[PDB]
Amino acid sequence: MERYENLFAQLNDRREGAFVPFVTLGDPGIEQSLKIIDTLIDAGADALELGVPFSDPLADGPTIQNANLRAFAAGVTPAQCFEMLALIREKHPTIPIGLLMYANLVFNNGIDAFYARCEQVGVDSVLVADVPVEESAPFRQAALRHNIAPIFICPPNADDDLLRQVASYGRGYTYLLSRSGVTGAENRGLPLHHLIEKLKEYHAAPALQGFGISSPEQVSAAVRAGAAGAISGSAIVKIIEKNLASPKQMLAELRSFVSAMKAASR
Amino acid sequence: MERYENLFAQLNDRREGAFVPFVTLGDPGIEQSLKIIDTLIDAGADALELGVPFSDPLADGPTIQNANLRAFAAGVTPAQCFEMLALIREKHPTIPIGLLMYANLVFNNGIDAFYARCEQVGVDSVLVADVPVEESAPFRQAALRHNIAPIFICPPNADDDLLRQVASYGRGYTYLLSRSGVTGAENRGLPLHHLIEKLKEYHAAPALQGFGISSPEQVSAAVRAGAAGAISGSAIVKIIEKNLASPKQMLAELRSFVSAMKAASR
Amino acid sequence: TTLLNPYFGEFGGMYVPQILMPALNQLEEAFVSAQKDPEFQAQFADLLKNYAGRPTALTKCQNITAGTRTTLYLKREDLLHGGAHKTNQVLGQALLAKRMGKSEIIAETGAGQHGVASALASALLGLKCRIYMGAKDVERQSPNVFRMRLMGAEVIPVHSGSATLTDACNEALRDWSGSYETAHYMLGTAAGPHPYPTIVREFQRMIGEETKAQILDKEGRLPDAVIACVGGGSNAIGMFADFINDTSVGLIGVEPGGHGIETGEHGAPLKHGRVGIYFGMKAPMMQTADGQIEESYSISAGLDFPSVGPQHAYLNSIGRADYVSITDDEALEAFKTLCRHEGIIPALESSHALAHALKMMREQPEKEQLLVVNLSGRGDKDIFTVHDILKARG
Amino acid sequence: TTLLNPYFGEFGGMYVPQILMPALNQLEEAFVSAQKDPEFQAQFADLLKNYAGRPTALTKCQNITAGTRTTLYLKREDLLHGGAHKTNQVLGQALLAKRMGKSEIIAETGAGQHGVASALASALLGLKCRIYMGAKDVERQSPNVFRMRLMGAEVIPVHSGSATLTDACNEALRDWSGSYETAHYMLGTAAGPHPYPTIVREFQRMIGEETKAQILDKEGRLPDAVIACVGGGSNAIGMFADFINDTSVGLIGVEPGGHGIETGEHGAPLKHGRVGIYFGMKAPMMQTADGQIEESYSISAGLDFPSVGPQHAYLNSIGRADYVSITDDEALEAFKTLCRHEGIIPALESSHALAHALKMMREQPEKEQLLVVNLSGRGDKDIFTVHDILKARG
Ligand SMILES: O=P(O)(O)OCCNS(=O)(=O)c1ccc(OC(F)(F)F)cc1
Ligand SMILES: O=P(O)(O)OCCNS(=O)(=O)c1ccc(OC(F)(F)F)cc1
Ligand SMILES: C=C(/N=C/c1c(COP(=O)(O)O)cnc(C)c1O)C(=O)O
Ligand SMILES: C=C(/N=C/c1c(COP(=O)(O)O)cnc(C)c1O)C(=O)O
Ligand SMILES: [Cl-]
Ligand SMILES: [Cl-]
Ligand SMILES: [Cl-]
Ligand SMILES: [Cl-]
Ligand SMILES: [Cl-]
Ligand SMILES: [Cl-]
Ligand SMILES: [Cl-]
Ligand SMILES: [Cl-]
Ligand SMILES: [Cl-]
Ligand SMILES: [Cl-]
Ligand SMILES: [Cl-]
Ligand SMILES: [Cl-]
Ligand SMILES: [Cl-]
Ligand SMILES: [Cl-]
Ligand SMILES: [Cl-]
Ligand SMILES: [Cl-]
Ligand SMILES: [Cs+]
Ligand SMILES: [Cs+]
Ligand SMILES: [Cs+]
Ligand SMILES: [Cs+]
Ligand SMILES: [Cs+]
Repeated sequence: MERYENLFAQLNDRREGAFVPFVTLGDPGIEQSLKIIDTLIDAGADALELGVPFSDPLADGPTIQNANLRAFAAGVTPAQCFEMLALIREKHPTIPIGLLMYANLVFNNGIDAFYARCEQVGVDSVLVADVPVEESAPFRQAALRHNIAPIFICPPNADDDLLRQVASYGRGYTYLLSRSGVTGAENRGLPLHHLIEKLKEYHAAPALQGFGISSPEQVSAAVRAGAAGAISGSAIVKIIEKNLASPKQMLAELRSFVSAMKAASR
Repeated sequence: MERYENLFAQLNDRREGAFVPFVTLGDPGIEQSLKIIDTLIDAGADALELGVPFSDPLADGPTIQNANLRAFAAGVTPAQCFEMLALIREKHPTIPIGLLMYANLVFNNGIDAFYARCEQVGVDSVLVADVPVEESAPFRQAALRHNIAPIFICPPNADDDLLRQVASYGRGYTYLLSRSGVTGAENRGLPLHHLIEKLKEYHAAPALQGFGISSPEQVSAAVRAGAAGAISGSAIVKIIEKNLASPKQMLAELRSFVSAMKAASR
Repeated sequence: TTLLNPYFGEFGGMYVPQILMPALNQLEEAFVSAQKDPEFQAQFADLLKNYAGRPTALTKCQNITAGTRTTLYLKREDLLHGGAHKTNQVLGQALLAKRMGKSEIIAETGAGQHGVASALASALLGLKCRIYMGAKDVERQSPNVFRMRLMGAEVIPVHSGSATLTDACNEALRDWSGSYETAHYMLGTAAGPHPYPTIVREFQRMIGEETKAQILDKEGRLPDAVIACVGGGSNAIGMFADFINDTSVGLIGVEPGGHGIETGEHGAPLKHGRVGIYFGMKAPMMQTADGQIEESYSISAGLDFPSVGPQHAYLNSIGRADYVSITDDEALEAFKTLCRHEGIIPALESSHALAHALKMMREQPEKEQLLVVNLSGRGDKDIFTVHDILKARG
Repeated sequence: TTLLNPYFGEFGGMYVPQILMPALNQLEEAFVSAQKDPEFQAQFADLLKNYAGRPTALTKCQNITAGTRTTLYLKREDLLHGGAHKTNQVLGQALLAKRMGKSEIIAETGAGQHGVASALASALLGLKCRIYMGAKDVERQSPNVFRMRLMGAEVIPVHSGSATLTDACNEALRDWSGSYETAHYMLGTAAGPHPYPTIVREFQRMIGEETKAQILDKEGRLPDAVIACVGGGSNAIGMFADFINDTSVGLIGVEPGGHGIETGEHGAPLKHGRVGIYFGMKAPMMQTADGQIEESYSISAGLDFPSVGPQHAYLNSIGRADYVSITDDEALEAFKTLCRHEGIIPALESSHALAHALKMMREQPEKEQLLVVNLSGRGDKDIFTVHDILKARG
């Protein structure tokens, strides 16, 4: 988790937020995926959120469902994702790496064993989309034992008890949910300034906004509101989808978009 | 009715039974029908049983159903049947003519009016297929008022009360049912000698056997059993059906069959 | 002679070939004896309750009568096993066939519900069953053909005539006239020769009996009117019978109006035909001027019959029951309305009765009235028919 | 936190995105309060009796158990309005949605019976309803698609994944996760996140309660075993629940064996899968070695689901209930047998439970046993499917 702290302490000394892209690992193939991710970082990604292909991504809209399906068509499995992750870490020693997991992939071969493997490959945090704070105990405990930040969602319908649990249990960064629904660039995000303040009051981990971020305006808005950054998964995967037969122009279109996005955070 | 009595009193003085053919009136057209009937009489018919086309001949199998349909296709109506009947009577002053009716055609414009018209054209008897002796009162009364013999069915399942009512109420001839079922040459007819004797005991009108008579052997059998004769409707209509496009060979095939049938009764 | 009167005033009788009179007298005697046999009644009651599911619900529609002073209840014969009221009397007639010692069953069917009921009852009670169905009705009611076939019954498509109910009826009787020592003809409606009209009414009267008991319990008074569709007349006489001596209760029978009475394409001989003799009874008939039985027409196969049971002709003649007609289009709108606003998919037959109760409500919406509609069956068999119509409109 | 325990031993829980936890807690509170509200229970009872037709018959089969010491009764949920047991709990959940102030309904469906039930209940109670159905199931259960459409519901075919039940379930929850302030997700089985497993069991327990009362009245003793098919588990837990503390009564759940367990094409995760976390619950799952949820298979759309409700996993784990499987071919033979020898056309789902009771009888025909089969629905929706199979054989 110590990579996130190091990041935020240097982002703030430079008066900017973080721009964290999301992609599916192995979308549309293992080796094009890696060059997507290297291109996101060189274009200016401050950290990464990385999804492992899952058979039923119930928090994800069609864009990322299709990302998942593309990786399955590529034959991409969890075990191959973890070899990918090791190569990304070995290339990028300071970039924080978070995983977007679904509970079954974490529980499949043992909760502790999953987090043991994350630590082995250099992952910094894990967000498990279908595990609320109420069912989080074994996930958060295994994460902390292997030095992995457990990422908790602060939703827009958060009451006060939620804020204070998220604040105490979370490490790395607090996930600021933009809206209800599933992932998608289609549905754009209610203003979230108030939750941000309460989170700071209770020593929460720093806050990134996600779900629906698609344009540079959205990104500057969130850092304007005192949040630490923004996450964009779709509108990034759609660039991937757009250019399935155009790998070269895929990466250039990505690079363009990213510090187009990153600059908005300065 | 006095034509039947005159007949049987001369058939018996010549030691033979009666051969009574049935056809539908106007099958397959008005004017071919008349030459069928003239050909039946010249071939040796002792009397005629004549059906009036009806929309639902529920005592008739497919042969005679198709006869009915052929007459409807010819546009043959009851009113045209009665003009046919008048021409047959005006050609054949001593041949007894019986009609096979269904109740609705008799009841349609008045029961008495129906029998009044039968008398006007020279009909000698009326059998109403779907009227049992239990519902026969108005039919038998109208028949007797216009000098028409009401024909009653003596069935093979006849108990004694039936025999004595049929015997008292009937005129002209008593109808000896061969079997259960509907009309057809397909189903051949239990021996009926016993019912014949009881009918004679109670002064019934003389007995003709019908339903299923198709071959000369069947005809001689019935007169052998002390009955007065036999009726054949189908195996006669099928000769009509067989030669729809062959009117000339229709009549020759009929003439052949008939006193082939009539001879069997001598 | 007979044990019971075969006529309702001038209508009814036994107009069958002489060959079938012993069969009718036998059935009449078996019925009279069974109605006195507490052991036959217990067995009948057992099947109705534990097998068919009686008593059926009486459902109060709250949404469709909103903004009016009409309270409308539906007698839920659609919930009976088999999907319609036909099942009730088939259990009774199956017990009678067994009481007589018979082993085969013949039946006719149009909407296929009576065929389905005859087939299920024969399968339960160990009888061999054969059903005649008009080839047109094979088509428009095709869910029921294979139901019948699945249950071990032989199904015989009828291409004669209009290829509809009346043509099935003719083949049924033709067949019985040569099978009756072993087969019992399980006639499906309150029509035909005596004793069928009487038997079918007594084996359906639990419709009206339960409705009476249920409305008194729920509303504390009899209904102002009970309303039923009228094919041959079984569900309506089953609903009416127990109310006939309650002279405040209106009895309303609904004939199919088809495309409109004025078109001649309808199934309303009671009001628009003329008395004739056919199918073993003297009753109103649709017929030509010279006495040929005419073809009827309804969107609903189960009402597409050109006569009516003789007890309905008699109740009409003395003024005790009133008969009206409802066109295809009216019956379709009533079907849609019940689906969308009560979540019940009714038979197109029953929809005719619903449609008239809705007319009674809509025409006079400030009139206070308590109405019961005999919901004679469910409309699963009709959804394809209705689909193809609604899609050809929108 | 919660008012009620979300787990049955190790199985169950609330594995949904954080965004949906207020919705689940709200529903749980509404349920707990309603179960204490005699006015909500009276309204529920009113709908069940007068609208759906409860209590359902308990039918004794005499023909199919001949020559054996088995007495077999069928709990006739096939006679319920809508044609299956699904209708019971949908009336309760519709009342809960209204208690909460909700105005829209979301539901998932495979055999289309739950979709039909959700659509009819929404039409009766004034809710706007949308149903997700797998495009494969659109096809094999097509009578129910238009029933739904006729009743004012929006039907959404699901081409994702296997295009079967589980794919409908995923779209349902995705949708609820962005509609829940106004829509109530009317989950159709005893699975999913807490409180659904508890609510669905309590809103179906009248199956077992009536069966208990009826067998005691007819036989003077409890059954030796009650037998039900197990998709998600609603009809079987509804049958089981009132017997769980009667330890002499066997509780037998029947998973679909599909083409044979050894083929991998089945729907039996309880016995042949492995515990996983999916669809908001920790429960037996069919899954790959590396944790991908596998596709299930059954001839019956209503059983074609790759998990099972958590209470069944728990009853199995402690030995209180036993679970077995029945293949397509076995379920087909049981369907035919009931049609031809009892005149009841059962759902292919329920036929799995029938098939196991017939096996219990046939394997040990001199064993004295009193069995009840939960006849969860009628098979009208299955007759075309069954036709095409039987015709491809003979
Ligand atoms: O840009 P979008 O619309 O695609 O949204 C960003 C999604 N990428 S992600 O890994 O942060 C992400 C974050 C949380 C998720 O589920 C949860 F909120 F329930 F926890 C799912 C995916
Ligand atoms: O030779 P077949 O088989 O065609 O039988 C002769 C039929 N011709 S008929 O007019 O005598 C005839 C006689 C009686 C009928 O019905 C009744 F018996 F119920 F009264 C019907 C037709
Ligand atoms: C004619 C048929 N149906 C009759 C029917 C009728 C008309 O038959 P009765 O008039 O005898 O009730 C009304 N409602 C339903 C659901 C029906 O199925 C038949 O199933 O053969
Ligand atoms: C999945 C569905 N059917 C379920 C079903 C089932 C299996 O569902 P449960 O295990 O929840 O009872 C059993 N019997 C019948 C008649 C059913 O319709 C559905 O209608 O969507
Ligand atoms: Cl960077
Ligand atoms: Cl913290
Ligand atoms: Cl001559
Ligand atoms: Cl005489
Ligand atoms: Cl009398
Ligand atoms: Cl009279
Ligand atoms: Cl009685
Ligand atoms: Cl016979
Ligand atoms: Cl009383
Ligand atoms: Cl359809
Ligand atoms: Cl608790
Ligand atoms: Cl636990
Ligand atoms: Cl309670
Ligand atoms: Cl929402
Ligand atoms: Cl009790
Ligand atoms: Cl079919
Ligand atoms: Cs009931
Ligand atoms: Cs009202
Ligand atoms: Cs009619
Ligand atoms: Cs037995
Ligand atoms: Cs299952």
